Amino acid sequence: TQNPMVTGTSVLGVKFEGGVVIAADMLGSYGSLARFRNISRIMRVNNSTMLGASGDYADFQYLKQVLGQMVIDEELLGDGHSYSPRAIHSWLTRAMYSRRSKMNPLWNTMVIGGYADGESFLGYVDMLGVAYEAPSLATGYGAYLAQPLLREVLEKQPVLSQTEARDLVERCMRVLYYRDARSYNRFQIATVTEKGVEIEGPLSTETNWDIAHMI
Amino acid sequence: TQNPMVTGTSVLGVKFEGGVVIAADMLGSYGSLARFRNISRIMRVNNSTMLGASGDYADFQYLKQVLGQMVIDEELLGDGHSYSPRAIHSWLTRAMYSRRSKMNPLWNTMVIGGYADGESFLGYVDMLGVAYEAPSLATGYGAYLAQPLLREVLEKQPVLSQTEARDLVERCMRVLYYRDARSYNRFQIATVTEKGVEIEGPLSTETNWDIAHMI
Amino acid sequence: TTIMAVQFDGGVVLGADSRTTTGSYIANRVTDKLTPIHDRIFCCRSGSAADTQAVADAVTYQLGFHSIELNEPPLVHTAASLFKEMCYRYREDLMAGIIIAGWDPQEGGQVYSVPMGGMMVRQSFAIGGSGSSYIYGYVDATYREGMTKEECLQFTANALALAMERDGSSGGVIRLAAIAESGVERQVLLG
Amino acid sequence: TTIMAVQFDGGVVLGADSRTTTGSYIANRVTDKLTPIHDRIFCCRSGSAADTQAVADAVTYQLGFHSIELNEPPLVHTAASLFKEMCYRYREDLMAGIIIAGWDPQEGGQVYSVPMGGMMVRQSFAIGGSGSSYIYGYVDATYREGMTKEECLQFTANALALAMERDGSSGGVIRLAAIAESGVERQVLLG
Amino acid sequence: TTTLAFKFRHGVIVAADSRATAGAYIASQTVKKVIEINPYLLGTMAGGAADCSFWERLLARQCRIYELRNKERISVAAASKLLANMVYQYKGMGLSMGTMICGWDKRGPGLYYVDSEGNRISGATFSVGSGSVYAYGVMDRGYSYDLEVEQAYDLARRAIYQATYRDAYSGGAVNLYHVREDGWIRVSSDNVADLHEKYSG
Amino acid sequence: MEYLIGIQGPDYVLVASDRVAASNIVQMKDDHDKMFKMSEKILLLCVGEAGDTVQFAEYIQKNVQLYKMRNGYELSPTAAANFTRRNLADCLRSRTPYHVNLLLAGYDEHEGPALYYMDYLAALAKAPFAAHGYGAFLTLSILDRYYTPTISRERAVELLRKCLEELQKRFILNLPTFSVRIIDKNGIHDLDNISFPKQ
Amino acid sequence: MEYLIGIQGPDYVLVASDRVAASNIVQMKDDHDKMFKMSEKILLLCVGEAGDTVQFAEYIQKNVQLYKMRNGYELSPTAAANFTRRNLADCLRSRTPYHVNLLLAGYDEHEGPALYYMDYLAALAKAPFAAHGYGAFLTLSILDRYYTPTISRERAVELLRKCLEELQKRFILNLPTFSVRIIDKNGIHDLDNISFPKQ
Amino acid sequence: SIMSYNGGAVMAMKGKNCVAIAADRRFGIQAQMVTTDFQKIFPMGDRLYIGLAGLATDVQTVAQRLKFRLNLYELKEGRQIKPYTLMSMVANLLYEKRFGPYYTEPVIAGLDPKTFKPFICSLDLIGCPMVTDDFVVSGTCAEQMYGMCESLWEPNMDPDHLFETISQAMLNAVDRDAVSGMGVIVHIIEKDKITTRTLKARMD
Amino acid sequence: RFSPYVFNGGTILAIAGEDFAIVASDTRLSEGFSIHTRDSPKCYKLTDKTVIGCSGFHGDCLTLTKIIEARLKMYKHSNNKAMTTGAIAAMLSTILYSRRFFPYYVYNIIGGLDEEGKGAVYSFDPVGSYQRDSFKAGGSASAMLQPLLDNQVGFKNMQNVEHVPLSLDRAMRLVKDVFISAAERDVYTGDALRICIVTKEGIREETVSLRKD
Amino acid sequence: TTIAGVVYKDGIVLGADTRATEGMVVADKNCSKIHFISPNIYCCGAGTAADTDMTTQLISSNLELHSLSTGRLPRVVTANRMLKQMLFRYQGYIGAALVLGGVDVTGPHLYSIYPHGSTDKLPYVTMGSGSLAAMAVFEDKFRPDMEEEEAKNLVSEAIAAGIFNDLGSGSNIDLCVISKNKLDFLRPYTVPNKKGTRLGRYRCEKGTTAVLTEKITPLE
Repeated sequence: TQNPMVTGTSVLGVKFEGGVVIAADMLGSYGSLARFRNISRIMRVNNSTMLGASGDYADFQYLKQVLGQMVIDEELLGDGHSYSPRAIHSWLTRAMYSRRSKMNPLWNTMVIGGYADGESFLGYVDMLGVAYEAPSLATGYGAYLAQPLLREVLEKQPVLSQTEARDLVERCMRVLYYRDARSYNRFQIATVTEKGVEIEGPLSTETNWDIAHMI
Repeated sequence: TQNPMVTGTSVLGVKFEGGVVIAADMLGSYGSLARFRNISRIMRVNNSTMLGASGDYADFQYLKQVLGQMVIDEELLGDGHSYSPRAIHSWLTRAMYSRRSKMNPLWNTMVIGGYADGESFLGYVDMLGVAYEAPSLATGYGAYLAQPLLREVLEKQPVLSQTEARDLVERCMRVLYYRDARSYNRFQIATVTEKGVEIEGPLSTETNWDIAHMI
Repeated sequence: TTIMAVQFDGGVVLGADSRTTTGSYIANRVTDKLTPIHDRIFCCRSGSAADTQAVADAVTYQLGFHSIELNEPPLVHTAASLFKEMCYRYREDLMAGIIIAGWDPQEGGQVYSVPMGGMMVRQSFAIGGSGSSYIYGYVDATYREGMTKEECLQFTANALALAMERDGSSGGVIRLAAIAESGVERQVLLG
Repeated sequence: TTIMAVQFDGGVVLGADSRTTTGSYIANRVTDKLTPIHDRIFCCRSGSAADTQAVADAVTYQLGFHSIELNEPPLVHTAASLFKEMCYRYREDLMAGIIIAGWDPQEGGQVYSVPMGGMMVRQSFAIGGSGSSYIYGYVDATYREGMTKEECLQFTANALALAMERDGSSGGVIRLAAIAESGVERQVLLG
Repeated sequence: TTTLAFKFRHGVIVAADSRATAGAYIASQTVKKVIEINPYLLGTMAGGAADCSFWERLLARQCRIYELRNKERISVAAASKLLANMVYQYKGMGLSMGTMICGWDKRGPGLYYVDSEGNRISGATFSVGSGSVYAYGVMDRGYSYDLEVEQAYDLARRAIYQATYRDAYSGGAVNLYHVREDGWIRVSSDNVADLHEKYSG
Repeated sequence: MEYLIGIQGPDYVLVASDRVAASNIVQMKDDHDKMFKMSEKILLLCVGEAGDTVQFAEYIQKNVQLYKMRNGYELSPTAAANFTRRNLADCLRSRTPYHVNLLLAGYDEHEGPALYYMDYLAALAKAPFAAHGYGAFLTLSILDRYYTPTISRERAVELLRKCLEELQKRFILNLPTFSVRIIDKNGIHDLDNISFPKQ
Repeated sequence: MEYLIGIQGPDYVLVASDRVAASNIVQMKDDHDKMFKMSEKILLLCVGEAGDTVQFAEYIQKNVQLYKMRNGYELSPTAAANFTRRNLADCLRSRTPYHVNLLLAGYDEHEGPALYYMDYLAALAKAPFAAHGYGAFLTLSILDRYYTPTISRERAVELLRKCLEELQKRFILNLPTFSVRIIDKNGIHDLDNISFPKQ
Repeated sequence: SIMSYNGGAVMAMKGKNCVAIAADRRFGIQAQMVTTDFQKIFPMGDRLYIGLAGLATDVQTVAQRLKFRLNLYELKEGRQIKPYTLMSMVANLLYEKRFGPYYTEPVIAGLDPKTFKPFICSLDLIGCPMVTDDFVVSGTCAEQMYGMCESLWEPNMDPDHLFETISQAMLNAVDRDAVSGMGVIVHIIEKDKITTRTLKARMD
Repeated sequence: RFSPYVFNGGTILAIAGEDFAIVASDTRLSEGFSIHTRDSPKCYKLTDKTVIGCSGFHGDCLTLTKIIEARLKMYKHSNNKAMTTGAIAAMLSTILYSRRFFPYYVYNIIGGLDEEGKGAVYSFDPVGSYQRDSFKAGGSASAMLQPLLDNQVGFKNMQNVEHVPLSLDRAMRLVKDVFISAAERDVYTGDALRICIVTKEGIREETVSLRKD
Repeated sequence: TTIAGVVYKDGIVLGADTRATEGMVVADKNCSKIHFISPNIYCCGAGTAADTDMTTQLISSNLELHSLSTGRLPRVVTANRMLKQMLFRYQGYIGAALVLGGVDVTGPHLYSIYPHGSTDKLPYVTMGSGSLAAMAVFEDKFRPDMEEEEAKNLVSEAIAAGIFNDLGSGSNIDLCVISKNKLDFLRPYTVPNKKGTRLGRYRCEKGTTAVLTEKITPLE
């Protein structure tokens, strides 16, 4: 991929006590035109791991196709083994690194959240094969905008409950609505626990415009 | 002018027995967007000569401003002298040639029609200062499209009456509506005689689409 | 070039202009921009002419061979899947604006969108082409859930006529098609 | 950026979004895109920010000095003539999308258009900006000759809200202004 | 294009061809490439047609005024220097000029070389042109300071003939001037096709 | 840049080259040899790029020797010259073209002496004298002046000395020494080396 | 390309240049002079572009002579050198820059001998020896090897001959002749011309 | 251009029962000549020749590949080749190098092997054949050769006036060209015999 | 972006006679792959003994012609006489060189009578170098006309042909035949042929049609 | 280069011109631009002259192979499908602009083919450089289901409009009339451009050219 046609935008993610919560919006902008304003950008992998992505969307449907097959292919064995969320983060790294070495990359930036064996997991994957783990992640402009709000709380308080974490994302999703030209006031929140993967519906934000009456 | 923003299109013109008839449409296209669909592109100079133009329209309003002043400045003398249509064709040539020599040209292509002393006049002016006379003229794509229809009649019959000439333009304006991507179904016809300059209103064409039922 | 697709309760309604241009000259004054694939599935194409003609013949070859094996009428989602495979694989080589619509026995009317990238999405209504940006704010202020067939024929006719009036690459004549369980009603309109 | 101007029987109605962006980042969340020149003449500006601020201060200096000499209220056509002189002369240097509207004692309501080229034309209604192409087919199917003032405030509010929903460089909050013989009614709207 | 000039005991010999091309197309065969400045100065045309024609005519306009004011002819080193300063003001603007200045002086014979780059140099033998390097071989093998008059005529006429043979941009006739103490004198002008029968035997 | 010369006689071929192997300012080697004995009556002179001279000309060198051992007799100088032209033209429209300039000197028992010319675009020519390099411009008009088809081998060495001293006079490169061969009915004979006391 | 050399002694300055005025292959003039007597104890050596050498150095030549006629006494070699640097640096940021390389040789009655170095970017330096051109690379390490600050003028001509013969050996250009000056308490004296019998 | 790297000129002209063909002799790199005996006209059987012009590499290369295909043709068939058959053979050889093309433009002239009928044609550098009835030309100095042949050609000419026409056409057109000259050779063939003459041209 | 030149075609021919001069040109004005007009002669009567032709970029041909006609009047009120043929050729070289760094794209040939009553032809280049010749052909079809006139007028490459000078009537049919052969092979040539003849009795004009394709 | 076609009430009339140029010099005064395909199908060529020649012979070879194996008359849609699928594989490198026409069992069919592989079925088409001038005559003077001589008059008028535009021809307007049973092919249908006569004496002498070396070789 040399020219991303239909792109998404920033994706957030943060650990908490016993799970990982991830949010992203529902917009398929084409340049500046917000052409596809009802799409899903979060894929529920089997029961513990969970994927959201940014960048080109046609490339995202390709990885949605390939990862969908690999999960089915292990469940048909029935040997009691599944892919850990760290294993998906390992496989996806080698897929991206091999793809840029042919100089024909996949224009994406992906966030992998997972909860297995009582342990949360939150991983980053770049287009160029740069991958790491962190207690809080943000892609796009959210690495410039929402990322300082995430780190200030986690340094002042290292662990978070579920209601604290979910409330904190809605604040950061509000701020991205004010100052990102590719944002949209309709997003969805996905959350892994030990109970499984759950995806909330098309939520919305609440804006303030009292400074408009000022000069 | 290096980049023409708002442009017109082809302008026709043909002599007849005792006058010159000129037609052009009423469209102000911006690239492919037909942004200004009600404008006039034919200027009535004093009583004998008459001007239509193509190319950039903001440059046309400049020459509409300057020529408008020169005609007023001679009428205030009251010495019984006026500019002949050949004199306007001479002046406008030197204005265009001097302008390209500074490498800052006027993006136009202009057709001057005039009737004085029992003689018709029909002159061409290029952006680069190329000027000539002809019994029939066409700018734009009309030099490729409507010009062979003009020359076939004038070689088979050198003189034309007024009803023959006016009918012949409406045929050529019809053909430009079929196969020009910047055309528009609303045009106006201006005509000089010994009675003066007369400009007809926003006329329209009549199209045929019987070949659409064919495969 | 402007193409149009609206589903309703019975089936779908398609529509397009003609005016195949080349630069600023109209090469073809009247053009079938909509193309049959199977008896119930059409597509309307945009972008490069020689590319989209080559793709639509390949999908008709593959889908037409595929239904004779199953001895079943094909799914509309199956047809939209085949355009996605050719466009995503041969991206950086093609400029295709395919919209697939048609009636299905399992699912009724459906409308799918395959833009130049290679993605696929189902929509209630879909437009495309060069002159699609102009009627783009008219269409969602005028759209209303739960139309009849005759309203959708009136809806797309007024929708295409605004871009055809305005866009220089669009215009010509309006070609419409209504696909339902009964048959295919194709008509040529001007107004 | 999307700007709007509609005349009616009494006077004119103006309107714009805010969202001054820079690349893909919004620098200014709320912005007065419409600017007073005299007591009855406004303009709404588009294109480069630093260019159109510099032009509007020069025209206000020239027109404000010009009316004190005549001891008369200025004409709207006089104000639109001054923008044409600066834009045509300093073309290849500026990117200005000026629309001039306002009430006049001699002529009532008027709307003029000065695009990036430097030409000037009077229109019944005029739009402009980057997100102007999207509502561009909505506006001429919805426009109707002989509106009242309250219809035009309803007309431009629905017209701007479609581009503000859609265009990424547009949105924010709606600023409106009604200019008539009586006064100037400015209001800030969201909906 | 091929010119040459050399000085010896009895003055200066100037010779040149007469072919002017335009790309691969021959414009003419009768181009006078030796510009007669004065009855006592000669200049050549090598590289650029109107450039060598204009500035040497402007030099001839200049030396006449010097003669009227000072009641004396200009020296050869002076006329070479005035042409060098006029061209140097247009350095880099794309002039082509490679001429030579010939003439008798109070110091004796005079031979200077002038470029469009500003290479004002003196010397004894020079050869300028596209086929110039074909002339340096045959001339320097036969050159002596103590040549006779008729011997030096045969040397320069041979040297242009060998240059027009190998080079493609050189042909036409072969002009030949002789600079004497009183003034220059035209010697002859021979066609190459006539010299081909003479030299082959 | 470097120099070759090809004086052809009635029953002999006189060839000479230079002995310089410079590197961009300095002159690394002053006794370099550019002469390749293809056979007992055929020489080969090669001027070109830094690597393409040794790689190409040794490929022709060992391939003509294969013809001798396998058939038992020697190639003619005409066929040996016309085999080399086939190898550049085939290897021209490829990712690896050779950029060398050649000239061939041979003696035949049936056809007498022969001289051939070769461009880097692989064009053959049958010439009574030839030269390569930048010094080819200054010198071949001298050789065009005093050439006689019925010339003796003593005059040819003298005409070679006239041809080289003007290259000592008006040529910017140094070029002090010049190796000389001669080919006749007997074989390749080496004449004495030509050097120059300048001043 | 062409060559300059600057051996400085305890009470003398030994300078030498070459005599070549070539044109792109051929060597048009072999007795060219690059030495400019600014005054009775100051020389000037100029190496650069085709036109900028004669135009600039004669501008300095006639301008120092104006100082002599108007004041009645002569410039020092220090001030004369430091006036030239002012003229390049002013004329550098302009549409007409001069591209020449200079070195200055002077004798003072109060300060003894002096040698200065000049770049085309107008940088001054006070050096015990200097050189310009491509031959400056090969030769100045020889001159760095055998230099002694207390050296006699007979050894300096001998050290100059060592410095030039290796440029005759491993330098691609021809350069046969070399003109030599010397400056002492009396004035500019011309030593004999240096030429080379090569082989 | 690459066609202007070595120069060249080939002309053919049809007579009454005979046909003539001519070419120059100069070989040289862009401005420096090398020799004056470069062959550009090659015999392909009896009463049928071919002329080549353009890049001197592809002149010698195509003339050897075409001779390779001709001798295999005239052994699988006992007959000789017809002139139309050679034109179809050459156009096949040029079009195979469609995107790596040889830089030459051939000219074919000859008689019928059975009857007396003359034949002339010329091809492009990718193999578009073109038969005429009066003359064909190729080379760098093409426009000079059109100006002479449009004025001097007559319909039915004996071998005497055919020789004088193509001589005056080649001598006057090539002397106006810079990179062509140094002698002109002329083949005039007919049913009974083949005449080869060389003309007295300007050697400058 | 904006380029200040364009090519318009045309072909100019001049022949210096013994006591006459003939200047001829076609009347086709073209651009690219179009025909602007079929009636645009390139001849211009400067004086009663001098005709100029102008080819190349047509916008410079209209400008340069009007500059020359102004300076003819400036000579005459300052010197009480008309310019000669050789004086105009000397003046034009200064005018063309005056825009050396933004040149006229015009090829010029001046034909006319000298002060002795003989023909004189001066050819030019776009920068202003000139020489006196006996015949020149300028324009687009210049390469198709020079080799033929060398054969007929100059008698080059001919053996045992005497040199009779060109009469007036023989020179007319040479001009009429070279343009028929030129109109077959050149695309920028046709539709008419305007011929001007300068003698000691005035200037005659004559028009011969050509093929119209 | 100007080619055009039309569909009248019974068949198809094709038209072309007779000039091939190189640069801006007329190389050929008579070039056949209407190519044979089958005894019912013909094709007009425009663009690169060698690319149209080699393409129109390959498809004419395969349809002769196909129809002789089938045993019946070919179809125009078969020739369309071969051409548009060949040219798409070369990505428009082969510059060929074609007008395809013929009469099948189904009736007359006219196509226009662009060098990238886009095809159109139309009642009348024009291709080539002078196509804009010829489309003027069609769009002014076409009516459906014309007669025989009415159609031949229209195409000969439309080609002549391109000839008196630039890059026309040394005019020999060609016509190929294809009907259900009768096939016509007319090379000199109209010759409007006549070269004027030569009015000069060009006396050549047997011996006015010097010869250095003669050579005689007999034959049999």
